Amino acid sequence: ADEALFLLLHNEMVSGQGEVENGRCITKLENMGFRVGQGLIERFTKFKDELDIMKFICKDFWTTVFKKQIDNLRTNHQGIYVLQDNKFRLLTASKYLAFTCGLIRGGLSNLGIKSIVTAEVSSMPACKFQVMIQKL
Amino acid sequence: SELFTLTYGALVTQLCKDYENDEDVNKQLDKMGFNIGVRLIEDFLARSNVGRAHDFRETADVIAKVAFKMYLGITPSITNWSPAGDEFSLILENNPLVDFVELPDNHSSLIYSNLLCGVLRGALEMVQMAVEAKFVQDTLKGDGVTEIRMRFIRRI
Ligand SMILES: CCCCCCCCCCCCCCCC(=O)O
Repeated sequence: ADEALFLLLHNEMVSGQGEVENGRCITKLENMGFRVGQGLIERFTKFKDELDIMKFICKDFWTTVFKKQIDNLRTNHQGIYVLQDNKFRLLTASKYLAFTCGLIRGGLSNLGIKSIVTAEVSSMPACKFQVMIQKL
Repeated sequence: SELFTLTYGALVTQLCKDYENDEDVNKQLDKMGFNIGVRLIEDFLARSNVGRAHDFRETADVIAKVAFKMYLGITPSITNWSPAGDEFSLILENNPLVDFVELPDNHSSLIYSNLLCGVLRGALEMVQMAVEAKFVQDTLKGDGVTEIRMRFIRRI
């Protein structure tokens, strides 16, 4: 499937209530992303380190989805990572990052890591995804 | 692309949770497809030099041989032309967007790839053709082939 189809579908999903319903929508976007992230690892990857797993997300995983690597990886060495993409493809605001938060969480989950993943537009079209690794 | 296939499968799964009945799922899939197709046509026309199709027969060829190839990497065969040239079928060897269905069946009325029918209608509306697209066979429904039947209704 040509890349245009995913880009159009994602855009159509994000555009189509009250704060509760809106919240439910975000959660649905993230959850769909989670399932897709899992299935991508399942197909792609048949990792002696957490740092290795994060490197893979930034390299192979981001390339599989967005055809480029993450621009910056930062850590506090206490379980938080920040992944920076200087030109997030699904932008060219918060709504547009939710599915990708799930992609990351689902990809990590299939590699044995539980995480909470959130994101912000740092400065359009740059975005930062925060990955908080969970002990359980 | 697994990416598109997996994303579309997740969508269908979520819609089925949202809606009590599959007819509402079908309607929503079609709507989303229509909206996608409206955008897809501008992508398609910018990427190919198809000329312009001066009938439904030439349009069929463009859809089957060029557009499906570009977006899905597949070439459906065109069959079953009405004598009046306003109806034809796209035949596929499986379901183009969905690989598997869950057993036991809880979604007999679900048209798994109904989004594709919306895409087709929406993209053709933008070239001034009112059409109808409809699955009349589906391998996922136990048919020998998958068949999308295309009808030309009016010029816009
Ligand atoms: C969800 C999968 C999308 C793939 C669908 C491929 C069909 C898209 C239709 C666009 C082709 C339109 C052809 C008519 C253009 C013309 O008259 O020159």
